[PDB]
Amino acid sequence: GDIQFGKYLRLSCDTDSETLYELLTQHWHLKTPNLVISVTGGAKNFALKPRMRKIFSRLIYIAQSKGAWILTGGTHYGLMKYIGEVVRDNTISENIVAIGIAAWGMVSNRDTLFSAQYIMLYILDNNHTHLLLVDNGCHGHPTVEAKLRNQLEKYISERTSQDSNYGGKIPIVCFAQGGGRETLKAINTSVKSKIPCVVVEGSGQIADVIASLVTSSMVKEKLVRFLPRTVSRLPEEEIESWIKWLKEILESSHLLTVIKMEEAGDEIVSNAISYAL
Amino acid sequence: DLVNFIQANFK
Amino acid sequence: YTVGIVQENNDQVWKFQRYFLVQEYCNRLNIPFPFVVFAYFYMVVKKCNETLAWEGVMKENYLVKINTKANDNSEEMRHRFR
Amino acid sequence: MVAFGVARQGILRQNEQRWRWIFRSVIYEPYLAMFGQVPSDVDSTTYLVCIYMLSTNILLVNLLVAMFGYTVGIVQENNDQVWKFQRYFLVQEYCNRLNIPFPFVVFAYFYMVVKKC
Amino acid sequence: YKAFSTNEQDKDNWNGQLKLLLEWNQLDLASDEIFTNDRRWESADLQEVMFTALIKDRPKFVRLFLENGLNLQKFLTNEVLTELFSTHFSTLVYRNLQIAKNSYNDALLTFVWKLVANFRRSTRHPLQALFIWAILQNKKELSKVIWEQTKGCTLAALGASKLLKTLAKVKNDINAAGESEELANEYETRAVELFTECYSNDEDLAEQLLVYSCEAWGGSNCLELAVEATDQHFIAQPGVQNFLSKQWYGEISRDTKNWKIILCLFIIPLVGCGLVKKLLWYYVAFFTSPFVVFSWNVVFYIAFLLLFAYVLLMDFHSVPHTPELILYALVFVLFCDEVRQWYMNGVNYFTDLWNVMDTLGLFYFIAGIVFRLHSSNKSSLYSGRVIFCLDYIIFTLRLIHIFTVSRNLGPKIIMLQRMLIDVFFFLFLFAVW
Amino acid sequence: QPGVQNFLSKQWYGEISRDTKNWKIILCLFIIPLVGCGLVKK
Ligand SMILES: CCCCCCCC(=O)OC[C@H](COP(=O)(O)O[C@@H]1[C@H](O)[C@H](O)[C@@H](OP(=O)(O)O)[C@H](OP(=O)(O)O)[C@H]1O)OC(=O)CCCCCCC
Ligand SMILES: [Ca+2]
Repeated sequence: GDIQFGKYLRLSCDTDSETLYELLTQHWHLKTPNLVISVTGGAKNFALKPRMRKIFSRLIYIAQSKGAWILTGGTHYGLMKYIGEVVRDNTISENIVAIGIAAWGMVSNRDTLFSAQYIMLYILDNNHTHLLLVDNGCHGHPTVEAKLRNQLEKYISERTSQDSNYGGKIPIVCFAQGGGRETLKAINTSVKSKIPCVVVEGSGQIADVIASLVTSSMVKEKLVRFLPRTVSRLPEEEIESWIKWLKEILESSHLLTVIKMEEAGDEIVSNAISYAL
Repeated sequence: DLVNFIQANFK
Repeated sequence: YTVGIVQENNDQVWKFQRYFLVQEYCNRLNIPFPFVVFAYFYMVVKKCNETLAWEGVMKENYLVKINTKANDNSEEMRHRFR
Repeated sequence: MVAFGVARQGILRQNEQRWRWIFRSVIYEPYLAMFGQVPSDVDSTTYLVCIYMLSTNILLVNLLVAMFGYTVGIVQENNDQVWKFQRYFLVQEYCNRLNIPFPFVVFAYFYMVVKKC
Repeated sequence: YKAFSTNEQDKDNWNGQLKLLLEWNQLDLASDEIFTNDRRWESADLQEVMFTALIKDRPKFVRLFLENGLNLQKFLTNEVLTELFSTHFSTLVYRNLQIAKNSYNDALLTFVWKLVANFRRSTRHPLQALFIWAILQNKKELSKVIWEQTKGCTLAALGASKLLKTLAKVKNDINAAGESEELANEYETRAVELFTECYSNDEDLAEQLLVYSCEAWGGSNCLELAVEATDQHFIAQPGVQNFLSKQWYGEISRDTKNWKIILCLFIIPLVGCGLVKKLLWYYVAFFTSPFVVFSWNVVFYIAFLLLFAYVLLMDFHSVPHTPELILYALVFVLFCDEVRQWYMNGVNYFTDLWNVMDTLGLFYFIAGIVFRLHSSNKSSLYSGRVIFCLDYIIFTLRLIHIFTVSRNLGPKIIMLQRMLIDVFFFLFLFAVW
Repeated sequence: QPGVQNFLSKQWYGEISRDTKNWKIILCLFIIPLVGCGLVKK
């Protein structure tokens, strides 16, 4: 049903990747010359620090300029609320789409639907226009939206469009400012696909760990100061996997790119994205 | 129409 | 003293004063004075959100602009060398 | 001055009915103002306005002060560049003009006219 | 801070560390040590510390709390604001406010005084009230921080500038007045620059913002506030002047040249003019334009002066008759115009100079009518017609004022305004001698 | 300078408090017994 205080759909995780893109392309809106994927959910709180106050603001303007889609979690809590925030202000000030994919079972309130309206267990940001709720298992605590997101990204990457000036397939860029939890797994899975080229922001997180890196012993010293509570509470069975995953990312450093907090020069985001592509 | 299409997406 | 006071600029004063003439006619009915008697009598008979968001949006850029000039005032990139 | 001239005419008498002398009478008020000849002394005998006349003079004098003020204001700014620009026209005019004095440029004008036709 | 954290007794309690780091002004250390940590902020823990930060004049910590996340509207309860104003409002500044209201009372100052008095006994617009609280005590940085959160930025800046100027006019103490004036200058510059940016971005939206009557910030829009405070710089800029021009010509499009419009005006039916189905719509738009109204009024005024001259000078005798009746109707409408302006603002009418010129002229006309109407004595008519003559002559001096619209001579005529006072003093001295 | 000029003003008005406006003082002066003026038992 539609959402208004705006469309939300509920689909199975096993659902085919193509059908999603076909529906979006055929009548809702025109073909996308660009796409951006943002990692989020590692920390519910998002700190509006001076560094983050500029990069995403420039990125959203770039997306509007290129007509790029933005793929975020879609919840009011976190970075996606500000990605939504800024998107709405751009419209207030040619059209920018914002797709948010979350877990259907992870949603506290679900209303069947003309269009059912709910006004304020995860809450959903109003700014994002389209919301996709994956339901592989009902009331399933574990998050499954990441798998469907990865499948959709893989399909879109293989999609071929003659438009624009990018050979064959349309461009894809993954922005990695959030750290740890689903962020590292998402980066690993995306890098597994050749087409995606990840980008790491300058914030203080495990993304900062990856930025600093560019065996297990070499990287063990890293992330200790950045995430003390995370490592201390994390069991050894989880810490070992966390440090194992970093090797896969560092194996292929050519695809990834680093945005350094230092450069005060404007449009750093554009330079980073263009270089990565 | 659109209503028929939407039903297919969920399956 | 006429010389003394004519030396200083006076155009800005007229620019401010021009407001009153424009304002007076907007309130006044758009009919010539000889026929505005009827308008006066008619008037006497009766007696007896989004823009704010755009402004906020405009203010955001203003703050960024005021800060970036001060940031760029520096002629050395001291933090790079440090 | 014209307005206060008609005011003075009204002061002089009450009745006006001569279409020929109406133009002449008001014309004399400027005449009185220019060379300072006024019948006001006789008019008062003929029969608040006295203060009004002084107020009129006070209002008038500010007028003459006005040119002094704005003449100063406009003479302050630089003017040499304006003359430097304007000097171009004088030079340009003579180049097109035949290099013969005006008393004898009639022949040159006639000669030029012949070619056109 | 270290000797405290190392002890570990209160290490689990971030609140104590934050409070200690707030007592001593160290924003950089506190932000890195506490805020960067991945700890939940329910926005209820921060309220207690935010209150003290507000009291103790810690603006940087207030900004840091706002950045890290705190709903100011939720925090600003009706209970907090009254305490804010009553105990933490300096008794010295309340003293200044009482004096300013008594001496230099103003349209916005009375509203501000009422608002302050309201929060001394017990929609809401709490943010604007807190901004006023900060501004009244010459807290520069705090006022700067709060101005950003305010919904109406340019309007709030203009209102703050006006209020600070009114406070500066007070003479109870020099330092506070000087500080208030200095802050008012900065707020005026902000109100100018922000509006310039807005107008550069969009014409129509900026114009809409200008005329936007507020929801009782001071009961007026930014244009009226700028006029009242005599913010000559704000009203003298390309954007505001262009907005005023777009109104002076009204429906008529600009840059059509004066002679083209005047030729149509003197010749009524013409169709060769450009302006921003039904042919009557063109004529309606042309007629309703204020510029055409001003020109037509000038022409009618010239005709009225000629008729007044003819009646006064020529064939003014005994019963007034039709020439009088027709003449006097116009002067009566002239009185009703001044009555309308009095109704609009009597005080501003008294302030105006041309208005006083108008009043004295209409009074003289009534005085002239008085003598002839009653006709008790034959000689009284002859003695009184001079009053009518003086009425005629005075009206012409007012006629002169219309020459300011062209602006080719407007600076000169406006100069003569302040010239006349100097001349009158400087001539009264000579007259006494 | 502001300080010296303010000191001189604080003497010119003397006991009378400033910013009371001239007309208010003059009205009392021409009318001797008035009590509606503000200045810095008996
Ligand atoms: C007839 C008796 C005596 C007449 C003398 C009376 C003299 C008198 O009253 O003003 C003359 C006026 C001249 O108009 P004028 O062209 O100078 O107006 C300005 C001028 O056009 C400038 O060029 C404009 O740009 P800028 O400023 O340069 O940047 C400016 O605004 P904008 O274009 O920028 O927006 C204009 O304001 O013409 C009238 O019709 C007025 C109605 C008078 C009614 C006359 C009816 C015949
Ligand atoms: Ca009037």
